[PDB]
Amino acid sequence: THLSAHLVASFIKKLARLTLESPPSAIVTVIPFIYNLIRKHPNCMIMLHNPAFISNPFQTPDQVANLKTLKENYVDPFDVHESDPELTHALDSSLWELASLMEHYHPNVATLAKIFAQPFKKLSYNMEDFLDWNYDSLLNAESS
Amino acid sequence: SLVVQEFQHILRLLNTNVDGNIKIVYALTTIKGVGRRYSNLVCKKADVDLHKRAGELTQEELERIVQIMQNPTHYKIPAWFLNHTLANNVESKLRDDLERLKKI
Amino acid sequence: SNAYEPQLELTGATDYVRTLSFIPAAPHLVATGSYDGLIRLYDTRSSGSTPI
Amino acid sequence: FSTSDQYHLVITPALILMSQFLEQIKFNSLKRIAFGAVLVRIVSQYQRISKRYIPEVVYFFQKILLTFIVEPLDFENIRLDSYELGLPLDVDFTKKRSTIIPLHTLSTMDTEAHPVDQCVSVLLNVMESLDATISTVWKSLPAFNEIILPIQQLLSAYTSKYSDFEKPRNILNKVEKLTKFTEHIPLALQNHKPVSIPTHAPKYEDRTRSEINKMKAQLKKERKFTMKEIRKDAK
Amino acid sequence: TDRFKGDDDI
Amino acid sequence: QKALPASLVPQAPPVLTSKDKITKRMIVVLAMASLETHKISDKYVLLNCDDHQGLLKKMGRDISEARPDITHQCLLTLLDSPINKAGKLQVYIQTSRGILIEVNPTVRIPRTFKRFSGLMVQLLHKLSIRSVNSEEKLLKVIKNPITDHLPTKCRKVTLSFDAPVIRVQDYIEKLDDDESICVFVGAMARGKDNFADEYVDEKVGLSNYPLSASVACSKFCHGAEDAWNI
Amino acid sequence: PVLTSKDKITKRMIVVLAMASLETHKIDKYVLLNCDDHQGLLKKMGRDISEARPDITHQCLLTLLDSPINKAGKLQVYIQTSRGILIEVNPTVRIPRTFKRFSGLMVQLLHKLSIRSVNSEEKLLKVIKNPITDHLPTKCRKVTLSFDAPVIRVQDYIEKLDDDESICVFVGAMARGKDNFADEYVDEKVGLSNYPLSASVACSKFCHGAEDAWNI
Repeated sequence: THLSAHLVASFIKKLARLTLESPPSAIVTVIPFIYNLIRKHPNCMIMLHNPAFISNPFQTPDQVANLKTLKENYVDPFDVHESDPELTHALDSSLWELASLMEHYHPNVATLAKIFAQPFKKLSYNMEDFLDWNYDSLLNAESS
Repeated sequence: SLVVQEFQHILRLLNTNVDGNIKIVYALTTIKGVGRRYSNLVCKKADVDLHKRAGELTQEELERIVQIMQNPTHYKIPAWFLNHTLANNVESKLRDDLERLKKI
Repeated sequence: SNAYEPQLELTGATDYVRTLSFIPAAPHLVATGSYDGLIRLYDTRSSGSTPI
Repeated sequence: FSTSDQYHLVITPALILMSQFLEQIKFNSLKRIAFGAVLVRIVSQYQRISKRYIPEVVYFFQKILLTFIVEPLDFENIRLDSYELGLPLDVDFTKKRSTIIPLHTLSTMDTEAHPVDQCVSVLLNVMESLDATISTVWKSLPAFNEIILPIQQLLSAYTSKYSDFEKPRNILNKVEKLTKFTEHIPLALQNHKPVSIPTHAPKYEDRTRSEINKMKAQLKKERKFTMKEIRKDAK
Repeated sequence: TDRFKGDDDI
Repeated sequence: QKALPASLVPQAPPVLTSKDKITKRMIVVLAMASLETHKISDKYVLLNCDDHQGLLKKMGRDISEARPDITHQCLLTLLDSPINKAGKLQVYIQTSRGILIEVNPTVRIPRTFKRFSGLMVQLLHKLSIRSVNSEEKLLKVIKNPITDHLPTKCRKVTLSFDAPVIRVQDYIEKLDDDESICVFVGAMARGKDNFADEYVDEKVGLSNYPLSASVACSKFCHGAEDAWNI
Repeated sequence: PVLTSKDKITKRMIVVLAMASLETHKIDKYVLLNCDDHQGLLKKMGRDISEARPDITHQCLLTLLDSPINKAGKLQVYIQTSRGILIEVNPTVRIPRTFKRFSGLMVQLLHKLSIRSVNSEEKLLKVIKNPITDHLPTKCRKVTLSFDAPVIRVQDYIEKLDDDESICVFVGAMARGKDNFADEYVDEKVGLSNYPLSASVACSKFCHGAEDAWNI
C-alpha cells in the first residue's frame, strides 16, 4: 500500500518489453498481472491511453493544429538503462508491446489481450489459476 | 517500503446469494428465514468479532459456520431457532327460498 | 459552508499526495508532502496553482 | 491446408509444436542451426499466407545473430548456448557463393563437415528471411521501434565489425526509412462508445379465481336486493 | 438493449 | 497535468424524472394535443380524424382539430433523438382538454398507430401504464400546472411563427449554466399560437417558413445537441 | 426553380431510401403489406413479418418533405424499394399525413406506374428503373449513413465538400439488416452519433446540418 505509481510504471514497462520478447506461456502468466496492477493503481490508465491525443469533432482547427504540433514534436522519453525505478520515466510511455500482443497469433492470447481492449469490468483473476500453463499442458488441452 | 495483509463478493449458501459489504448477522438474516438472535448466537458460537463484514472471515471459519447452521442438533441448538362449493350452495338456497317468498 | 465546490484547488504536485500540514504562525501557508519527495510550500492568498 | 484462418484443428497444434521447437532446443551444432533456419523459413511461409506476429521468431533472430558473432559487453542479456563458433574476418562475401539452396536431408547429413561457406550460407538465409518477414509484418506492427531495436543494434555491430557486407547495410537503410516514416503516437486503446439510457416496453390490452369473484359479486348483489325488497314489503 | 425495432406482440 | 478518473467504464446516465429539480435539462411540452376518448356502442376508442367523421360530426367538433397523428410522430422523433439517448430531455403532453401527461425518457413507443391508440386509451382511462419489467410507471397522468412540476430555474419559451427567427445554438449557449429550457410546441393541426401566454417568458421562431411540429422539435433538439457537444 | 433529374449541374442534395418496404397484394381488392394488419398472411407468403414497414418509410418521407431545406427546394428523394423499383419524388409534393391515405396512395402508384395531379402540369411520383446513376447529377459525393463507420460533424463535412459538388446520402429503411446494400455505388460511409439512430432522426439530423451549412 506504500508503492509509488512510478514504481508500478517501471515494473509494467519492463514486463511489457519482456512480453515483446517472451515465449507464450510467460505471456499467459504475465498479462493478468498487468491487469491486476492497473486495477490496484488506477493511475496507470494514462499510459494505457493518454487521452490528450484524442481529437474531438466539436473543437476548433486551432486546437487541431495544436494537436498536430504535439503529434509531430512527441518523442518517447522512456529509459530502459536506468536501474532506479523512481527515475525511469516509465509514466510517460504507453504499451505498444501489449498492442503487439493484441496482434499475437494464438487465439487464447488474442482473447486475453481483448481483455485489455475491453473496458475494465472485473477486479481479480486468480493468477494461481492462470499460472500453471506449460507447453505439454496446453498441447494436451488443445488435443482434448 | 512494503506492508502486507494477513476479499470475495456475494457468496451463495443453500440456494441463496448473500452479500459481502454488510455485517455477518445481517448476512445471516438475508439468508432466507432465520432470525437476528439466531444469527447472534451462531456468530458468538463461532467465537468471532460481530462487527466484521463478510469480505473477512476466511474460509475455514466460514465452513465452520456453514456446518453449524446446517447441523444444529449437534450444537445444542434450542428449538426456538428453527422456522366456493358452499358459497354456491348457500347462494342458490337463499336465493330460491327468498324468491318463493317474493312470489307468495 | 459552501461544500459543493473546492474554494481553492491546489495542484502542481507529481505523484500520490498523501501528507499535508498547516503552519502555526502563518494562517495561509500550506506545506504538502507528496510521494516523490519534493515537499511543496503554497501560499493560499496567491494563485495557488504553483507552489511558492 | 489453409493456415490463414484464426483457429485450425491441426495447424495450430502444429504451430505451437514448431514454436516449442523454435524455443526450447539448445544451439550446439550447425545442424540444429540449419534446422532452426528452415523452421524459420516454413513459419515465414505460414505468415506469408496468414500475416501474424511471432516474438519467438524475433528472439530467434537475436539468438542466431549473437551465436554467430559471439567470437560480450554489448549484449549480455541473451544467454547463448555455444561460445566457440564465431566467424572471424575471413569471409569472402562473394555474390556467387552458395545461396539458401535448401536440400534438406542432404544438408542435415553433411552439416558436421561444416565449412565457412555453409556458415555464411545459413547466415545469409536467415538474413533474407529476416528481410522478408520485416517487410511483411514488422513495419505494420505498432511496437516496431522497440521490436527492431536489438536487431538494429546487432546490425550496427556487424557493420562496425566488418564494413564489408551489403545486405545488412540495405536492411539498415530499410529500417531507417521505416523509423523515419512511422509517427509513433502513444496508445489510445481505452476510449469507448458512451452507453445510452435503458429502454422499456409498456403493457396494455385464473378462471377459478375469476369465477369465485363473479359468484361472490352475484351473491352480494342479489342478497342486498332481496333484503331491500323484504323490508319494503314488511313496512 | 432495444434499438429501433417496434415492439412485441401477444 | 490532469489525472484520469478512476473509473473509465461507460455507465448509463440517470433518468431525469419530475422528482429531481436540479440537473440542467430540456423539457418539451407538446401542448394543445388532441387525445379524446369516446365510447361506441361496446368499447372505448381514441378519436381520430380520418376514419370516423359522421360520429365526429354528431359530436360537432372539427375533423381538422381532432388529429393525434402529429403528436404521435412528434413523440417518435423526440424520444428517438440522440439527446434522449444521452438522457437530457423529458416530455409532457398537455392535452387540449386539460390533462397533464408526464412521459419518462425511457419509454419505447409502439410505432404503428393502432397500437399507439390502444396505448393511449389505456393511459387516459387507467391513468398509469407500467413497463413489462413492471417496476416503474412510464406514462403518468399528473396534475395541473406544469409550473408546479417543472424545474425551479427554468426558461419557458413558445414556438411561434411570427416571432423573429433566431439561431437555436446561439440561444442555448446564451442560456446560463444551470438554467434549463422548456419549449412549448403547438401540437395543433392548424390554429392560433397564443395558448401558453400566461406560462411562457417569450416567443421564438426558427424559420421564415412554417414547419411541421415534428420538424420544429427536431430543429430545436439538434441545435441543443450541437450546443451541448453530443 | 423546381429541381428534377434532367438538371445535373446545380448544387443539391439527394436522399436514397434503400430497401424501403413498399409491397402490395390483392386479396377482393388491393392491400399494402402492413406488419401489424396481418401476420398469417405473411406466414402464408413465407415472408418475414418484421420487414414490411411502410410506417417507417412514411415517417422518413414526412420529416424529409416538411424539412425547411425541402421548402427552399434543394433536394430530391429517391426510393429504392426491396423489390428493385426506383421511385422519384420531387420537392413540390404534399404527402398524406395519415398512414392509411399513404397506403392507398402507394398502392395506387404501384398499380398506375405514374402519378400526376389534377393540376396535371408535371408529375409528382415517377416509377422508373434501376440503376440510379442515370438520374444522379454529375459530380455526386456518395455517402452511406452506417453505425460502424467513424463519426463526423455534418457542418465540417458539408464545408469540406466542393463548390458545385452535389451530395447524395444513403439511409437503410429496413428494420433488421446489414448496411452493405449500396457499396457498389457509394464512395464512403459515416456515422452520426455514438448511439444507434433511426431513419427519421438520421435524415432530420442530416437536413439540419445541411440547413445550417448552406445558411437557410
